[PDB]
Amino acid sequence: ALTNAQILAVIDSWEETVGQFPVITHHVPLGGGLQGTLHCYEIPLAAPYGVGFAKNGPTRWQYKRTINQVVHRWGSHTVPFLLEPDNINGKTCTASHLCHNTRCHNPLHLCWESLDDNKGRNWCPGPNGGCVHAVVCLRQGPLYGPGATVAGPQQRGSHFVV
Amino acid sequence: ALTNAQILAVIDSWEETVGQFPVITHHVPLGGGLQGTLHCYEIPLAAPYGVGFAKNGPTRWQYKRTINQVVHRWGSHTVPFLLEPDNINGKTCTASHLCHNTRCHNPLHLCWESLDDNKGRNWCPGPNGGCVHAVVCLRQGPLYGPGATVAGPQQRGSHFVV
DNA sequence: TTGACTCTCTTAAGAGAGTCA
DNA sequence: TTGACTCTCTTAAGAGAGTCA
Ligand code: NA
Ligand code: NA
Ligand SMILES: [Zn+2]
Ligand SMILES: [Zn+2]
Ligand SMILES: [Zn+2]
Ligand SMILES: [Zn+2]
Repeated sequence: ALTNAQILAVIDSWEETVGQFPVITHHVPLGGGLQGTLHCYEIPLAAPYGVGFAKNGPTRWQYKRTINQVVHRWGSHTVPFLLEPDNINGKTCTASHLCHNTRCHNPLHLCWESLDDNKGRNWCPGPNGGCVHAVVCLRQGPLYGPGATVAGPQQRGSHFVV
Repeated sequence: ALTNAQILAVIDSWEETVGQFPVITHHVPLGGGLQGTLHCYEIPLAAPYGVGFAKNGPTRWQYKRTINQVVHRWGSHTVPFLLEPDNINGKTCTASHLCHNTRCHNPLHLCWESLDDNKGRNWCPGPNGGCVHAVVCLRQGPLYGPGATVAGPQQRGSHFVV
């Protein structure tokens, strides 16, 4: 198995490569009607992506390194967290985009949490709109708002009470 | 079936049957430290479920009626909304449990909205904690809270900015 | 050892349809 | 006609692994 020193070297090589990804400035809602700026380090749309990187799905990538003749491969956003626990409360930890930008690999835009916690950030009001996440959101979730409900609760007769 | 009269008759028979489901009182967080009470009309755990109802998955059911000598069948929570548009902004409309209780078939606890709006209610602070849903939530979402994030955003070197 | 492709799987909110009796 | 089972699919946040040169 890899030593913790070998893992750190993988993280370091990953950071050096992602650091050369195009850095894109995005203006984003923070909640409370305020706007902020995030700087995303975006993997390219098509090959080549960068040393060690390959696309396994439309918006999925993996990072691969060969150490002492053994090929090791990780989800491309999981590498910052290789020295962290991989589960919590019986749930698998997942890479969670605080910037909600899947191509971004900026580790300052990622956290490591259950898939439920991950998903829920899509609807968060944001760091200036009432976010209660202990690891605070960087922006208002893209799906926050009143929604677009087509039909509300209703009955034709009188069989029901709320 | 095809005619509006036939659809109204389906809705009316569905309501009469669901109206005979056991009524279970559930005390629920509303947000803001307040508590409320909902009356869920719960489909039984095992057969028989009620006239027209059958279980197609651990927590999935369907409602079936014979009209024009043919069998018509729907997801068991979709029946209240058979006269509504079945899509919005090009997204499929789905039955959304405001009570977050899958066995409940109380139409006063259901709305009809995109799967994204549906999911997002799991994290809503609730009607007394800041819900902004235009069709208002009945309770705080079961997954609302600080989360259990294992690791936050971090870098080893100096390649990244937020 | 490396790049650029290929394939299927997980989760938890939701669906459609077939086989029998 | 009605009941009680069986199966796979959709979505959008996420994953693991094989083949070839
Ligand atoms: Na996410
Ligand atoms: Na729901
Ligand atoms: Zn980013
Ligand atoms: Zn948040
Ligand atoms: Zn209910
Ligand atoms: Zn709400």
